Amino acid sequence: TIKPNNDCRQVNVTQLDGNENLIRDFLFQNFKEEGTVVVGGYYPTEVWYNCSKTLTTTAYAYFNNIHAFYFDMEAMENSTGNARGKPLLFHVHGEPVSVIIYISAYGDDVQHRPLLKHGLVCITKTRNVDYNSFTSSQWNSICTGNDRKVPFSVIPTDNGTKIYGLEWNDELVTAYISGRSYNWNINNNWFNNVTLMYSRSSTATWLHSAAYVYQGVSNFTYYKLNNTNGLKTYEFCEDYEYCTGYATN
Ligand SMILES: *[C@@H]1O[C@H](CO[C@@H]2O[C@@H](C)[C@@H](O)[C@@H](O)[C@@H]2O)[C@@H](O[C@@H]2O[C@H](CO)[C@@H](O)[C@H](O)[C@H]2NC(C)=O)[C@H](O)[C@H]1NC(C)=O
Ligand SMILES: *[C@@H]1O[C@H](CO)[C@@H](O[C@@H]2O[C@H](CO)[C@@H](O)[C@H](O)[C@H]2NC(C)=O)[C@H](O)[C@H]1NC(C)=O
Ligand SMILES: *[C@@H]1O[C@H](CO)[C@@H](O[C@@H]2O[C@H](CO)[C@@H](O)[C@H](O)[C@H]2NC(C)=O)[C@H](O)[C@H]1NC(C)=O
Ligand SMILES: *[C@@H]1O[C@H](CO)[C@@H](O[C@@H]2O[C@H](CO)[C@@H](O)[C@H](O)[C@H]2NC(C)=O)[C@H](O)[C@H]1NC(C)=O
Ligand SMILES: *[C@@H]1O[C@H](CO)[C@@H](O)[C@H](O)[C@H]1NC(C)=O
Ligand SMILES: *[C@@H]1O[C@H](CO)[C@@H](O)[C@H](O)[C@H]1NC(C)=O
Ligand SMILES: *[C@@H]1O[C@H](CO)[C@@H](O)[C@H](O)[C@H]1NC(C)=O
Repeated sequence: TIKPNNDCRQVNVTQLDGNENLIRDFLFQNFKEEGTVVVGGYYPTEVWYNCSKTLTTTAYAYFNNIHAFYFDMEAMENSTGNARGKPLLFHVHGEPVSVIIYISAYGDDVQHRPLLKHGLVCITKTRNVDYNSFTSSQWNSICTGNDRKVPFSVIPTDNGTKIYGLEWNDELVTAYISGRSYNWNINNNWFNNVTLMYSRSSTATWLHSAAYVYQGVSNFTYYKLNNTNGLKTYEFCEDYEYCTGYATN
């Protein structure tokens, strides 16, 4: 879904440290009973992207025509206490309202940042956003003015074993964090693309590293979920005309 670039590579997300059950626990969020069902939606696939760059130059990645965006992180150091995070910024476009999601770095050292709340949501109406000023200034002056600022705490205790994500339609926005989903009723004209900043220089809130893998989802996917005697398994469905009736009946 990305515009082609030389700094982005493909990885198998489940074949990583701590991601043994990253996607299974996401698919089994709603089907908590025993038996077999079929679930359909903009669910993540096996192959994700890991964009990185050796040099310390601000880089970008562009995702075109996507209806969902998911990412996963590594385990934060000293997760039981003063956890030190890793940075990541991405912007979901739209009119008249767009959303900037920023995960700052470091721990209980960033000035005027609430303790153990590494995540920031900036709901904005401004058209052109300067990312250098956003990721190079102090936290108190990052998202100010007439924009809406919502700090939030990513979970350091999960050790990066939970998937983070976002999905948007013309009438609802769903945010998946920890093992929960939160809804937002808003009428905005989404452009269905995301601009991701994955590499920059070290600054007041940014730390040069690569600890995230991301994926944009554009297609509808159907999974067969089978829960037998506590053993939970999922499989891809190929027959589209058969799984649309299996998920509805
Ligand atoms: C790992 O973090 C712990 C806990 O951090 C403390 O509690 C957090 C919730 C937050 O308020 C932090 O700012 C706190 O520091 C650290 O334990 C502290 O260690 C210092 C060492 O000088 C000690 O003075 C404090 O009393 C300790 N606090 C507690 C609550 O026990 C610990 O040092 C960190 N480990 C490493 C290796 O950095
Ligand atoms: C995301 O998609 C939007 C779709 O609106 C793109 O913005 C439009 O780009 C076209 C290019 O021909 C312009 O004609 C429109 O005026 C733009 N609309 C705006 C700016 O509201 C946007 O460029 C895309 N962003 C990407 C690919 O990063
Ligand atoms: C994405 O791929 C990059 C490749 O650059 C990985 O970077 C490696 O990170 C480790 C741990 O810090 C370093 O020791 C290696 O030297 C890096 N590899 C290089 C520079 O080629 C990065 O870990 C990957 N991101 C993940 C798996 O989340
Ligand atoms: C869900 O998984 C279970 C295994 O836990 C499958 O159970 C099999 O059922 C067949 C048909 O009765 C038996 O012959 C096999 O011995 C069972 N397998 C095991 C390992 O016990 C069950 O079929 C699966 N459901 C679907 C729809 O594939
Ligand atoms: C994922 O694993 C499969 C099976 O081994 C392999 O063919 C594929 O290349 C892997 N994808 C990667 C390494 O991006
Ligand atoms: C995360 O790891 C820590 C030790 O590093 C452990 O105490 C904690 O239970 C782990 N959390 C999960 C969800 O596995
Ligand atoms: C997504 O669906 C399109 C048709 O809309 C198809 O051509 C394409 O192969 C699909 N991509 C993936 C990754 O499944």
